[PDB]
Amino acid sequence: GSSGSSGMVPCWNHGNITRSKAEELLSRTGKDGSFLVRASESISRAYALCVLYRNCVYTYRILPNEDDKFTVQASEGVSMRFFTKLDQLIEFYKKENMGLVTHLQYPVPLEEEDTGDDP
Repeated sequence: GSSGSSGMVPCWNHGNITRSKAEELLSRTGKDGSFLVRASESISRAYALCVLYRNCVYTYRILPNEDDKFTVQASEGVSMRFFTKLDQLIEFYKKENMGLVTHLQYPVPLEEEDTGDDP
């Protein structure tokens, strides 16, 4: 029950993680422009985009389309685009005044053990 792809990969695409985690990470940064993605527990075919703002985590469910395309089911059905790739969907939502609470400022890094000796 694993997966993967060949080629460089972003940092905002954490992966299969629990809710507590989604927020946990954001908290660390504490910036009014943090964001991240994860695999929806309920349905794998779908994703979950978390956006921090004014100390509030706004999760966004991404259900697949007839053409296996990832499209945020936020808006009703007028101001919504359709992308086949995940990254291609995120970037697009980099601008403000779209649908999310805040515009993706910096792709919050994963939670890996970092041990730096010298400054």
